[PDB]
Amino acid sequence: TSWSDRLQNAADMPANMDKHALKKYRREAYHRVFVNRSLAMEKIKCFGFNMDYTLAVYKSPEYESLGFELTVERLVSIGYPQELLSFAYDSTFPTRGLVFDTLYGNLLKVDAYGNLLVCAHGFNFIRGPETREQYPNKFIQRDDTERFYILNTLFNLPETYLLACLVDFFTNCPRYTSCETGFKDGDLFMSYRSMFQDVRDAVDWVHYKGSLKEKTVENLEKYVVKDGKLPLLLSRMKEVGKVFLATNSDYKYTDKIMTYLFDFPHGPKPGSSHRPWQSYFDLILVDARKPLFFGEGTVLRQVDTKTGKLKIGTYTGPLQHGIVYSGGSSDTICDLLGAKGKDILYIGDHIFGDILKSKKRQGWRTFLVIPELAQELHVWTDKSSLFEELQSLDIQRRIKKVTHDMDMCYGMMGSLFRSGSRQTLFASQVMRYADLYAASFINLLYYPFSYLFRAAHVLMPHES
Amino acid sequence: TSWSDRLQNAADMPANMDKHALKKYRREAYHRVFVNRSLAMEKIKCFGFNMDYTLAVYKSPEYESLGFELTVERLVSIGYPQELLSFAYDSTFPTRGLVFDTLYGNLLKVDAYGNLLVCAHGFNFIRGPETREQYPNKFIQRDDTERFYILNTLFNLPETYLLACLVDFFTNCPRYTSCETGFKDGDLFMSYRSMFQDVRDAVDWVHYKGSLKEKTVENLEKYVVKDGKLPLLLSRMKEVGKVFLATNSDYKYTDKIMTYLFDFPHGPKPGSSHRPWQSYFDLILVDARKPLFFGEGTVLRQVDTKTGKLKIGTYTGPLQHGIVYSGGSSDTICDLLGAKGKDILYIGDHIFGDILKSKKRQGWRTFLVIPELAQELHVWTDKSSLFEELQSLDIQRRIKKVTHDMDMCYGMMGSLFRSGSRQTLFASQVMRYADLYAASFINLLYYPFSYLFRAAHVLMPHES
Amino acid sequence: TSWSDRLQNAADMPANMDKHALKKYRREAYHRVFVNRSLAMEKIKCFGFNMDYTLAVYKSPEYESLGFELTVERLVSIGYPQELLSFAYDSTFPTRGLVFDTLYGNLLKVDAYGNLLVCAHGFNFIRGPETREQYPNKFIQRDDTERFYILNTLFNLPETYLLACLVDFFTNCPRYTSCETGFKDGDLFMSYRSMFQDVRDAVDWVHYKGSLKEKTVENLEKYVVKDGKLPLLLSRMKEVGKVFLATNSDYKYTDKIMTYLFDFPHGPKPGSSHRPWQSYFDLILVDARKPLFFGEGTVLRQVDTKTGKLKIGTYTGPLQHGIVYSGGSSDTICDLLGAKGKDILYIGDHIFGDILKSKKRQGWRTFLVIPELAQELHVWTDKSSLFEELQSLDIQRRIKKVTHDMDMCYGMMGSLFRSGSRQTLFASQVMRYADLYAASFINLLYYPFSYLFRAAHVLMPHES
Amino acid sequence: TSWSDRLQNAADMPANMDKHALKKYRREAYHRVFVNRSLAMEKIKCFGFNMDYTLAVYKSPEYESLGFELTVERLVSIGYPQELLSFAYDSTFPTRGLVFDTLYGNLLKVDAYGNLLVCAHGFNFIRGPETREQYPNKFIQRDDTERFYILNTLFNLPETYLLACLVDFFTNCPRYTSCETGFKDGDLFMSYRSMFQDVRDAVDWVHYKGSLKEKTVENLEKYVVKDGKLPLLLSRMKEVGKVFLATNSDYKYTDKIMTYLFDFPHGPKPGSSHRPWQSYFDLILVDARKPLFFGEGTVLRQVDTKTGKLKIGTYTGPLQHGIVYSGGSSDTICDLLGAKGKDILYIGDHIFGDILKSKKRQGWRTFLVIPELAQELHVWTDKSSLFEELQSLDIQRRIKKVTHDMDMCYGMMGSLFRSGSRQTLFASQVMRYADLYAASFINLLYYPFSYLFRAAHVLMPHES
Repeated sequence: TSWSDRLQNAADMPANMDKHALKKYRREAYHRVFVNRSLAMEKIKCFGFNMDYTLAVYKSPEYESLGFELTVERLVSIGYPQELLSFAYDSTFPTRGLVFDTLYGNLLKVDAYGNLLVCAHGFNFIRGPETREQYPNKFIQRDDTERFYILNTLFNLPETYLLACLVDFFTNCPRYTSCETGFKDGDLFMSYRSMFQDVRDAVDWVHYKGSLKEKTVENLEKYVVKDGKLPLLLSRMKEVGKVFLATNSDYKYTDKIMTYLFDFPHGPKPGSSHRPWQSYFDLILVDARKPLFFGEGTVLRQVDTKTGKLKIGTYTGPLQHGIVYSGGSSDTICDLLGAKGKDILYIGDHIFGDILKSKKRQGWRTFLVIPELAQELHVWTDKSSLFEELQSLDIQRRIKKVTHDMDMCYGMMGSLFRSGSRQTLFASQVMRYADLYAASFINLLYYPFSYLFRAAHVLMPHES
Repeated sequence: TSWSDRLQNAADMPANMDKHALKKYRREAYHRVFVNRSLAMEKIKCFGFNMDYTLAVYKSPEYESLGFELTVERLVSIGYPQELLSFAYDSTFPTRGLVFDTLYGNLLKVDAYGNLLVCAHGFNFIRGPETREQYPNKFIQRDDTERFYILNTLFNLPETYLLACLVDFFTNCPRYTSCETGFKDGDLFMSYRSMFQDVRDAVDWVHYKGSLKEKTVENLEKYVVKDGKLPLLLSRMKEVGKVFLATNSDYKYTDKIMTYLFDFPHGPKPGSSHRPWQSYFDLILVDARKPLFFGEGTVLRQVDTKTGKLKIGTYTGPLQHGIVYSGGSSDTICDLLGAKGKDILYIGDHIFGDILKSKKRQGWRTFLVIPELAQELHVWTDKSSLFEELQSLDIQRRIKKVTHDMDMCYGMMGSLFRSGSRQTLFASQVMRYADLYAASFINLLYYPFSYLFRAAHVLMPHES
Repeated sequence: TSWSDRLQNAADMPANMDKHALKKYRREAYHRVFVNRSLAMEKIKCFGFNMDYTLAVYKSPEYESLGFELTVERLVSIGYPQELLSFAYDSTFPTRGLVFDTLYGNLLKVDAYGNLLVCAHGFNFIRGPETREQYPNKFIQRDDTERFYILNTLFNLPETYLLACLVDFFTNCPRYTSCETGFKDGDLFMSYRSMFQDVRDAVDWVHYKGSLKEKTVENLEKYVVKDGKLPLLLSRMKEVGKVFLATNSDYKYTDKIMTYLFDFPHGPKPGSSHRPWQSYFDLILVDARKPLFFGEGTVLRQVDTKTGKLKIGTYTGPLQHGIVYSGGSSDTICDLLGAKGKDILYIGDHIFGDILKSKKRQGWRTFLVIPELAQELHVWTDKSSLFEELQSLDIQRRIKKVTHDMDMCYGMMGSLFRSGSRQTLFASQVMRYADLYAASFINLLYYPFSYLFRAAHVLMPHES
Repeated sequence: TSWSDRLQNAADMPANMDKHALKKYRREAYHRVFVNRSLAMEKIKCFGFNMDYTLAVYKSPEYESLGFELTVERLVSIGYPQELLSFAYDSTFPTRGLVFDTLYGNLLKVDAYGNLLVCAHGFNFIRGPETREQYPNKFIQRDDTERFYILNTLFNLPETYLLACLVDFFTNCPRYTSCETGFKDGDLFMSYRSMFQDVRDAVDWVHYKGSLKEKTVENLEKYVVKDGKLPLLLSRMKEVGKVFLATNSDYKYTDKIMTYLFDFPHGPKPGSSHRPWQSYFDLILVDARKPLFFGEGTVLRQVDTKTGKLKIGTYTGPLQHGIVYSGGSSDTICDLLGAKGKDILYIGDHIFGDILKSKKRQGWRTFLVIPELAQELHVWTDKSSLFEELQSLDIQRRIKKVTHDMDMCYGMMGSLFRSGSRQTLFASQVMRYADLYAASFINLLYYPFSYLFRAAHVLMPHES
């Protein structure tokens, strides 16, 4: 059962908007919105969205496997060995948020302070004492971005697994000699760093010059979750405020995806006339170039929605009905919608490019969609006995074993949010920058128009 | 009663090292070490120190007033008007950690997300609605370091007050015309930014070319707290590990200050022979240039301790008894003491340059000394009824009034750690980067050699 | 008669290697090598080449017109108006080396000191007094590379004309309003700068993602000059030294072009067996990335010449027979050929990326190929009476008229080397950085193996 | 006979302003203005000056020796060995414009292309073949400013000699071991680079915090050339245009120096009333911060000429009589004097900071003062037989000997302008960027108000 199976199962349900049903529905962990900082929904005047893995939730593991296959094909096309074609995407290996160390070719799971929680070289998991040879303080400086790449996004899940596949392959292939920082093949030396660069280049190519989008839009039922409650929630948001889209994708792809997301024989509710997806938005902006978008951005352009090309020139006019923007900056949104940052709830899936940056640079309110939570919540509740035992032991060898047993329930790289009793960097960033979070933003449907999301005030140790 | 009065009162007490007395002493809030993250003291192999406001605690408000007077004199010397000489340092106005906005000339108290908690233009406190003209989202981007300067250090306390004095003076002096971003005097325009730059320049000059150090070392009993328990604690640290000094100050000043700090007719305990301050340290390093020290640092030099000058050349030798280093980097300490970062407890007063940077760049364990806590703890316990009422009301106009009444007990700029129920940026940084903290590191004396400092594990909302 | 007609006419001639014929041939201006600094050919141990417009001389105006058409088609494809399709390349307008001012949309011909010699807005040539409104000192700061782009290369000739076409078109099209820095079309504003950026982007796209190379290699007799004396000269160079190729082009294109350049039924001389082009080179390097090549360069790779793809890994081996390199740096050449810079004569057509940079960064000896000189020499000798009259007048209105009459013989933008008696920036750079220069490097064939190219010593005014 | 003796000898002469005497006087090489590019004096509307070594010509070798002594004293004060005190400035060693190579500790004389003409390690002159070990191509990349420092200014003459003294001293002192890149003293290693940095720091300190200015202004007759014709020339310039001062020095020093330069019992001519130096200038600007001055500069300030301090604020007013400016940019001059660049003749001694930068960045006309030419002209004419023989030989061992014999007449580092028949970088920069040049700008006195300075037009080799 993948997290997208859970999402699609809930997506298939019709909305029962009886007040008592909603209040009961939201109490269930899977339909709940979780709260890091208090947020009064009545103060929100604009609801903003990205598209990928928020509105358009790509099905798992089908989409990751497609991106993996095309990335492998691209690497082989540029001269990587044929054996790469025998790889096959394995969703049980990668957890999101791992750090690839380009010096030693390791995938690392770290806490918020750069402490090592898991270390794998290829598919070999390196235990604590053996990591000290390469990591004498069991620690990395995360912000050394020349050395470390943090595989933060759901789009990074295939390349997370591919990196481990490649290290595994070159390590065990007799044509190559394993060295500390790469692989030697006679008069050729491939460092883990140049390997990583090829992989990054190939992933980028697949998404922006290859056939990934084309293969996606030709079989949208295979690749994209569809939920009839999406138009209902957006229509209700538009009754009490403004709704905008700000996506890094271009207009042609956005139009294809959004048209599918709204392709029902009805509008917001069953029995209502169907409405075009654009009608649900007060402002539509593509080619956003987040996170640069939240600083100086790029020049504001207008999409010719007939041809899908940009009109020539910087757009200097006002917000018009039916206009579609390209580029610009977050100030564009604020000026055109007459909003200040704390009036905006921005709903995204990119912990860095959507949530961290809109919070820190603009003071927007933030809703982080975490698709894997749809399944991790089930593992967390089903295996709570493991965690509680671990808590009790905390109050050594038994600790490591329960930690391992708990973690393996999530996959070979453990929970997105912890390893045993130790929280991941990703978990710490969710708590710090996401005001609200959930497996899907659809869970906002089950809360009244002026709900007060509440979180406990924080006290320092000397204040307790 | 200043915080240094509290510190000096505790400093005057002799150490009762009876186990039961210590356990009772540490229970009292004023002699306690507070814990943000668990720390097993038996794992610490090296204890590191800065000097200023950690070993050498400068008396308040005498030292701030001295630095204020010399800074004013420097500004007048370069052509600021004579009326500056009528200013007098007022310790009730500044709270540490305020942000000077060089665009509009305001001192701001903000939370961790850049939200405005207090705004003062000169000595005029600007209420919420009036701040929206300059701060439409009641928000600043803290990391716009061209515009905002965060007055983070105890050395910044005089210039915090001086900035408000200057804005107040120019605003109310008839020779000048107040403008949005500065003051006009006929054909001269002084922006708040250039004013701020002059003040910064003058503070730097006073500390490094003026008479501040000279005036300090000629009356050390007036300006520096002295505690006979300092040699005792350091001697006990040296019994179980290594002890090092890493200060930004130069050797001549360090020697004068440290000699005074150890100038008792005895050594670690009464009745013992006096020992030179250097004998308490396995490694002494001056001109550290933190925070650069925790990255590439500077070249390692050797101090000629006879002349107080640097020997010519990069020092390439080993750790020798009696050698004093200059410059280098944190890797110097680790290599020479054979330590890894998590073996080190570094004790400092600079939330950024000592604690944040040693944690994030090197994974050192951290102890933050917060001198003002020595008094803020008394206000917190004496006025707990105010905070509890505020907590109860949280569960509008009454809220603002109790908030104001609570805050004014700390000074015109409120507590270092909060305004009402809202935590400051400074408080959030203490919690995030200081593993331990206290009004003085001397409180470590009251804990056994292998104490386990404990903090509760953190859980995400969906895990609760 | 284009300069490539002249080159092809000389290329059709067989080589008469009788000593007396050669000495007579080289005396003629069209077959001469011109000398800025003395160079003893016997000291040259390596002869280096780029490919484009040196070995592969593209025919004019056919090649410029092809690149122009494809660039226009690309701009229309991205949304420029259909009227662009009515443009047609006009070789009489552009002279190489003009500066496009992106602020005011002008093409400028300047001297070495940034003084304006010619100014055209579209096809309107702006006389001296009218240029002072935009250029108060009749001067530009050439190195303000954010504002000025110097159209230095033969590849820039189509975009030189296209920029003037576009300014002309938008200026005279009623849908647009002309402004100081661009064109307004209702709520769209296209600055000359963003227009220029589109043009640059389109030129780059045409060369590296469009069909330019494909259209070139499918009709090489139309697009590329072919000379049976090329293998003869290279074979004679290899008898007395080493020969290398260092091109920015990739291997697949280089192989197609070079195979055509050597496709005769004979080798170096008529009657000799044909030899593959690679056999003429001691070292072959593609993807050179000049000018970066002459600093740190890029990592050295090996071309798999069977597949045309790069082998995986950095190449760490020695110079091997038949190996083809990719990337690297100029130090690669020096180390593998055992040469120092002054042992190398590097023959190129890029005044900046080939000649200036190899001279200034490495002290290579330099030979600049200037294809247009093949025709400009004819204009210079045929119209010498105009220049001599101008010289005599110099020793006002008559001066301007003779200047105009002289310049128009070269085209609407005058000689590459001067306007009247004033030398261009390009001329000054040739003299400063090109040790030798000629319309074709083939003119080296007509000089003996150890010729001493001589230039007069320079004296300062006070030394004369 | 130093060049300042020559200057002072001519300075002692009264001005004979009879037209025929002037025309005869200017024909003599020593009173001539030399011309690199034609300049019509009637087009000049503003005459601009720096002060140091233009208006205030410091006497040689007294001033160099003073700066040398104070720099040595500063180095000893910071811990360099006592033997430095036995050094004594020797004007026969340094020639201006040498390059210190901080990697290998050599002084190099180079041509415009970075080719080695002279190489000295300490006082050991390294012959051609031996330089190839460190300089395999007998070539340096001058613009590698991390490695090479070009000792361009007359202020650099003492540190040129001091660098050679230090390398010589450490090389021959038994306490130190000579290494390729520095000196080892047990556990200390001093690289030539850190040595160079100390020297630079000490020179800067001596000029801006030490006693150099103080010692200069207390004995101005010893240290500064004085010429009664200076007020005459400036007064005549003011009759036909505007006159401005733009100096890097501060106002207090400028006032002391300029007051001395004008301290005669008369004004422009004998018998006329004395006038204050300021009255000779339409615009006075100090703290210019050239070369930054010729780009964005610094904010414009006003000097309070009563106190010598800056008024507080940016000066926003107009040009007023008696106002003195500080900072600003070259656009300040142009706007306030209503001038364009080619209307300005700027007279300076800094080949880079005055002449190169005003030419390249602003298109100013330029006059370079070269004080040493006052003597080098005498050597050039007295030893012309040596140069002519060298010219004849050029048309091997005899060549080297005549080259050495010629060069030694100028000093151990040869002529500022050449070594034998090879021109220096400095000579090439004079020709390229100085429109006019002379040993003193006073030679402009001997030319009529609207003289046309003429230089021959330049022709390319193919145009001859």
